[PDB]
Amino acid sequence: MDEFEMIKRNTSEIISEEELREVLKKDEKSAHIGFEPSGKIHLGHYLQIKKMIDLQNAGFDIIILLADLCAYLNNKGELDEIRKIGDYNKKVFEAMGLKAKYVYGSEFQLDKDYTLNVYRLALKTTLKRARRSMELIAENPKVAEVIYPIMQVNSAHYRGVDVAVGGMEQRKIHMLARELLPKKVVCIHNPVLTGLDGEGKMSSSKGNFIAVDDSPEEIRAKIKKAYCPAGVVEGNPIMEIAKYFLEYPLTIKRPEKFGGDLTVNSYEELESLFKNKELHPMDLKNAVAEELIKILEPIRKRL
Amino acid sequence: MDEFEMIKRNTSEIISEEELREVLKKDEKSAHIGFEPSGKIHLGHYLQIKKMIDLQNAGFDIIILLADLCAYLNNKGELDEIRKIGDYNKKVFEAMGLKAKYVYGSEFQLDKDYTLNVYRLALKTTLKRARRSMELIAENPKVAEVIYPIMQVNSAHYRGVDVAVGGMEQRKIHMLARELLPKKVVCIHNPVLTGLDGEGKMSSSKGNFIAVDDSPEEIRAKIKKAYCPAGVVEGNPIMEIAKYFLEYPLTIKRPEKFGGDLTVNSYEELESLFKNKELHPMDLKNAVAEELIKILEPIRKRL
Repeated sequence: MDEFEMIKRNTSEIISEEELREVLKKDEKSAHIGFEPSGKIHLGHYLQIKKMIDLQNAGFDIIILLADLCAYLNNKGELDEIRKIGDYNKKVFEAMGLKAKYVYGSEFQLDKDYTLNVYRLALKTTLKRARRSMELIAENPKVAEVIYPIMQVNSAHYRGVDVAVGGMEQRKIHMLARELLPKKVVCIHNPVLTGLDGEGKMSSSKGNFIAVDDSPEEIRAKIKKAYCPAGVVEGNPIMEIAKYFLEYPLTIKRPEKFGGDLTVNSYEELESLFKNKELHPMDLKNAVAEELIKILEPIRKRL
Repeated sequence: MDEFEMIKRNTSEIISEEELREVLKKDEKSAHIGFEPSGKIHLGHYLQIKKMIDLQNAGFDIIILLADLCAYLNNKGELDEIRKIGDYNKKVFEAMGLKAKYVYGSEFQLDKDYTLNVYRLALKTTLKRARRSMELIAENPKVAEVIYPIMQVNSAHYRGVDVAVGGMEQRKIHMLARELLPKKVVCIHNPVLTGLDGEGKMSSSKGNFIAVDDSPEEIRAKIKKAYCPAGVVEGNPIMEIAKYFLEYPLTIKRPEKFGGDLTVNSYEELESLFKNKELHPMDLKNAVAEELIKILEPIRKRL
């Protein structure tokens, strides 16, 4: 599995593969991703940071943009409080093994130059196209909703990044960047993790997440409570966790009573067992809780 | 006719009269109005500048905001070219007798503070309300269309103005300001002059205007060509010109053949004559062309 394939692994989409291969051919390459500072860092974040780690291993300089301005505007606290959360986020990301440079949105997003270009971009972007780009991320829709995608695009341009990484929900905004900017950004899109209740995406504000520093008993309790319908793989958070975070061979342990220990050599194997209902939701949960704990331990320990 | 009535004269609307009376009671009061720099200054501008003149005569300090940034963003030339048009506009306004302070949009509209508040306002303004505010001013609608009204409002706030003056087309934007800002701006709205072709409003870009420095023969030709249907007063640019710019008693001159000279002591009088078709569109045009020339002469001479 070469550098390209290591980057591609577990992504939903790369726009475009041909363009990424060209990026790979150069010494100096950067990749960026934006996060709003968050009191809790969960599996949703972890999945994306693993992807950034794949990229640095391929020779990319990594830049994390912390959206402190977005938080501040949205009544979530003063800049200093938010910088404190942002700085905690840096520690977590480091604990995960990522070696990155960090930039806060407020450091450049109010620069005269940047703003002027937000207004330039807004004369070139239709409202319809702007709103369309926001459907996957967006009551009483505010004008801020159509400013947001333009700022994202403008940031891509201001920082001169080669590759932009984000979840699948960011894809139309990235498409917008590739049609509005002089230089086409290569886009790498990660799957959107389902929350533990199987309802929406995993979110810090929806209380449906596993945080990377949750205690073992908290992880076990949260897994036990998860949505995990037998034979159903679509929208199954426990299966997603198995696909994106666990290492194979995986051992699922069961009493002899019920078929004994089961050893699976790939997620695809694990998938067929579950579809046929040869693997019971309870034994899967058990195995996932325990493996997840061992995976997260060194992160939580460093914290 | 007292200071209030002199301000009210020939306005479409004052929001609100009670609030304007309170403004009048103070020593230090300011009134502002925004114009985009224009190669031609026409009767549309003149009407509004007459209103600013009424206000300074009432003790108001006048501020004219020149929208050089709006022009620049909209591909109309470099800032220096536009500042040159803006500076010409100042001379014209002075020639009309207005004694004002001038500020260009680019001097403050990209300030970190101002921009931050544009984004604050955008989180508080719905897209629907923003678009509604722009109907009277707005193919392929751009995101810039919903940013524009918020900037107008933000400018009202940044400059701390007491009274905002504009044409009736600005009214929903002004309403928006009065609901979004801590301090309610008194709003004075002037009628929107019909262009000479009777088609739209008078506009520099629609070639349907009389410029204040047009030559006498140009004025005569433009008046002669105007839309001026007998007995029709609504949407009649020649009648509007008579209402807003001419002095009474007005003498309309006609041969004895056709009823002789006619002397009217008010526009209302002039109106009834025209409705009953007692006054013929040609004699009205003739009288309006000639009076308009004498009115504009001292302005054109100073230029």
